[PDB]
Amino acid sequence: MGFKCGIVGLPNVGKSTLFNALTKAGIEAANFPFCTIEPNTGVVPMPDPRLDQLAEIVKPQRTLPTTMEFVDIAGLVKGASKGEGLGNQFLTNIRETEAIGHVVRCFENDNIIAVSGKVNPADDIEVINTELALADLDTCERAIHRVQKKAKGGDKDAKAELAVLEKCLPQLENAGMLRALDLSAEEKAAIRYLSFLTLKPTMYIANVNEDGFENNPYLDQVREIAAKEGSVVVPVCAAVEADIAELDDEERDEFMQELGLEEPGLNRVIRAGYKLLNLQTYFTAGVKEVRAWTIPVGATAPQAAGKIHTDFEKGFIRAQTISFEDFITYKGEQGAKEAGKMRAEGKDYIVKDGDVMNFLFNV
Amino acid sequence: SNIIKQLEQEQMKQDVPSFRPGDTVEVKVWVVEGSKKRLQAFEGVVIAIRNRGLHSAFTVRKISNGEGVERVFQTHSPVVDSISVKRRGAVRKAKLYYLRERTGKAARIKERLN
Amino acid sequence: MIQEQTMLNVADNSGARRVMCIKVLGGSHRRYAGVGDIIKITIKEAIPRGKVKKGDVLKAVVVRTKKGVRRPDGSVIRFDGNACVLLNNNSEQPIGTRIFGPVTRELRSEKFMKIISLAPEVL
RNA sequence: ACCGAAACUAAUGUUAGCGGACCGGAGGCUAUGUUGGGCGUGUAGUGAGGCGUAACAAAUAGAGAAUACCCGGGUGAAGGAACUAGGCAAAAUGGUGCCGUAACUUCGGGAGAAGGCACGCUGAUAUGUAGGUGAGGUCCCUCGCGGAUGGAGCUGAAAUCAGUCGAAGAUACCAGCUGGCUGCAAACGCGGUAAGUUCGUAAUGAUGGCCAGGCUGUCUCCACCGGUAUGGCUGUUCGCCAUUUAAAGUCGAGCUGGGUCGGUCCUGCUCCUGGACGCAUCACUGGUGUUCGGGUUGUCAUGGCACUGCCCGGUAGCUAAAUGCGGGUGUGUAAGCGCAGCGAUGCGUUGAGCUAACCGG
Ligand SMILES: [Mg+2]
Ligand SMILES: [Mg+2]
Ligand SMILES: [Mg+2]
Ligand SMILES: [Mg+2]
Ligand SMILES: [Mg+2]
Ligand SMILES: [Mg+2]
Ligand SMILES: [Mg+2]
Ligand SMILES: [Mg+2]
Ligand SMILES: [Mg+2]
Ligand SMILES: [Mg+2]
Ligand SMILES: [Mg+2]
Ligand SMILES: [Mg+2]
Ligand SMILES: [Mg+2]
Ligand SMILES: [Mg+2]
Ligand SMILES: [Mg+2]
Ligand SMILES: [Mg+2]
Ligand SMILES: [Mg+2]
Ligand SMILES: [Mg+2]
Ligand SMILES: [Mg+2]
Ligand SMILES: [Mg+2]
Ligand SMILES: [Mg+2]
Ligand SMILES: [Mg+2]
Ligand SMILES: [Mg+2]
Ligand SMILES: [Mg+2]
Ligand SMILES: [Mg+2]
Ligand SMILES: [Mg+2]
Ligand SMILES: [Mg+2]
Ligand SMILES: [Mg+2]
Ligand SMILES: [Mg+2]
Ligand SMILES: [Mg+2]
Repeated sequence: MGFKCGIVGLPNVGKSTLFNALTKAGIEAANFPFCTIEPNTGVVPMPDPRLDQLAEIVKPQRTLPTTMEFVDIAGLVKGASKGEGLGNQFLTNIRETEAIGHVVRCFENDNIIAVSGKVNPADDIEVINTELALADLDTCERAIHRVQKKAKGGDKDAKAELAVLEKCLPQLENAGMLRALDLSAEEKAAIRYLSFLTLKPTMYIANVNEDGFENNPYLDQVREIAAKEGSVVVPVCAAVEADIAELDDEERDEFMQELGLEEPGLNRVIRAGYKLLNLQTYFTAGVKEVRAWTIPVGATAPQAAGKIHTDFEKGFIRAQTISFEDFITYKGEQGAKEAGKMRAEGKDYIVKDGDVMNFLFNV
Repeated sequence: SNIIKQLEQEQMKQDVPSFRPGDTVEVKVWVVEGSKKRLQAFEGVVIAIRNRGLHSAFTVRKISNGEGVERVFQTHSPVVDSISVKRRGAVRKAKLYYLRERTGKAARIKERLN
Repeated sequence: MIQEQTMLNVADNSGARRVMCIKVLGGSHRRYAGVGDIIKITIKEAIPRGKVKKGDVLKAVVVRTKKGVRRPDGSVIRFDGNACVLLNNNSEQPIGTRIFGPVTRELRSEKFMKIISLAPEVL
């Protein structure tokens, strides 16, 4: 399974070019095992300085970078959340994902014409959020119908579930977001399985002109809303990302130096989606390959190893986990052994980001 | 007094719609920021109406962002731009203060279908 | 209308869950604090891994009161509970990074424009 | 042993609580109630009663002989013990059923621990069920105040499902506050707070101390019917401490009674508008509003009574927390009639009826 952030948004905002250039960033699956490309399943790789910095010392034969997964949520009409077939399909396509990336056109363009005719991030954002809010209203009303009769039966767990649902309901009736509520961790636990749509974190993908990265009223409104909802933003230019997709390495370097961009905004979307879900990556060092491995934050060494192979979990005994600072500054594994910066990590320690590790199992 | 009646009458709004306790209403009020002036919408259940001519007021209760908010509008003040009844509720009290104890399911008000 | 010993819920993500007003700042014998007033608070309940600890003493700005605020036209806005936003004891800036629930325009002073910008809804 | 009818606290000068345990408790039988329409004999068990000379229930509702009906209280915005020696007093809890119940333990307890859910009415199951009672008739009979059968009639829970009304169904009265630590005494065995002057032993205690949840007019601060801190500790003055501030400068024929374990009395702040105090007012926001309207429990005859029975609202007035310096109002669709429904009830008439102190005549 992949940690997935569905790309949603209104039509004629520049999302099409955006995920086209995102797919163009994807690697050909002819060399990566188990990688199957559905036309809308966008599996994109990690431009990672850490892994090549490791490879500068470990010097592996190949490199296996980790990748994330994206869903293009295409096809949208107003009023879709009343249970229409296309509305159900849109809602289901969002449901199976883990986070939401909402795209907002933030650049003036008379050749890109919208249904409103007026460029306004606020009302477009409000429209799509109201759609998802009505969907979650339907889901939530079904939920209280299911749970109130159980809680009347004395079930304390269903009681707490009922309290959380009753606090959620007026937000959805008010077409409001569940992320705007002060919900504690156990309330999140209680209503995690209902998979509330507005509850998942969102990243505001603001499509803007090349020269409009600043001094932009549309960016101003997007930033304001993202601050209010505690969501993050990422400013991108469809033309710039499309060119980066259309250019090979040296001409891409030339173009990024032309525009004064230290690193492209597609990398920013990658990092936003990656860090939004509270997940990290560690590194395994080898002569065959140094591989970056993606786990949720807090997953143990046995659990991360089982994510590799179940024998590495069940038989796990100990791991030699090295912090990346002590790994780099002492120039590789042998320098680490000479400095003694290793960790004989057992099963209970929580994996930290980027730690160079070696896994020992017994099956 | 006739004097105060005349003074108040020449100030009263003419287009105040009919609404009753239990009605969900949306009250469009004026918010003045810097110099610009815009409409802000407060939609909620009318839980109380005070009828005193120019001094008529009504209380609207909503659950905004998981927090109960009651706003008491002065019916004839210019700050209240408009009132629109979005739903007619069927209650029997004149003052629905008991909704201050209600949450979600118990807070539904039957629709006055007539 | 908050006084000493009044227990307020917390309207930000700073980790405090309930705080108690131990002082109404800004005047000798000052009885009460309404919306927009700085109070001195102790923290009675906090989430275990929050930015603030149980028993810390710091400041807060009252943002919602049951007693409510009056508007120049005679309107009153009342909330179901008293809520405050925790403030750094010295800089008097918010300690949390998000604000929960509505606030009122009486906060719209240069002192608290951060809270206004982060608030879900300003009444 | 437990809860609860028939001298621990406070106020007043008995009342409300408390410990042990307009009044109208001032198997068979029977009294008696509800509903319907002495002698003789010698019975259940010497011996009630019955019989001779209608049934049922059984020694209004309720378990009941409780209870209700036949300065002293009420309410209170926001806060919620900041009061104080001390939560004193008040507020609160409060029933039944089911679920659930920790440490510890002398294995009984703790325990009603704590905590959670349901509760009205109507209909159906079932034209009144399970159960109780038990006529006639039938049969038997050592033949009677007998036995068996039989179920008429009477009484009758409790439960489920469905419906339905209110804000609220243990609706009134009645009716545990709960939890944590600890001293002492029963037999028995051998850190907390922002701030804190405060030999064991289960159970028990109107016992001493401390803490917490709830609750609250105890208090901020009471309302209605020139300036010159607040708190924790302590009896403290003081003092330290927490946090403020411009600053915290150097009286018991008024109250209390802690001391002497228990024990009679004006200016801040911001930029280049606030705090505190005082006066006035009620237009606004509200409180009160036992004189207005409504809901509802029990009972008695729409009304009385039950704290205004309990409540929900609320006019005027008063008021602070508020702000200056015929109609109207309130309540919320009366009654009656009609319709739907088996019925509770809903709907129409109908925003009806009623409407105090208000306004205009
Ligand atoms: Mg006894
Ligand atoms: Mg005595
Ligand atoms: Mg005396
Ligand atoms: Mg007595
Ligand atoms: Mg006893
Ligand atoms: Mg007793
Ligand atoms: Mg008799
Ligand atoms: Mg009596
Ligand atoms: Mg009282
Ligand atoms: Mg009060
Ligand atoms: Mg109150
Ligand atoms: Mg409280
Ligand atoms: Mg004290
Ligand atoms: Mg004191
Ligand atoms: Mg007492
Ligand atoms: Mg009492
Ligand atoms: Mg001692
Ligand atoms: Mg004793
Ligand atoms: Mg204390
Ligand atoms: Mg100490
Ligand atoms: Mg005083
Ligand atoms: Mg004394
Ligand atoms: Mg005296
Ligand atoms: Mg008046
Ligand atoms: Mg009032
Ligand atoms: Mg009253
Ligand atoms: Mg009488
Ligand atoms: Mg009376
Ligand atoms: Mg009487
Ligand atoms: Mg009537």
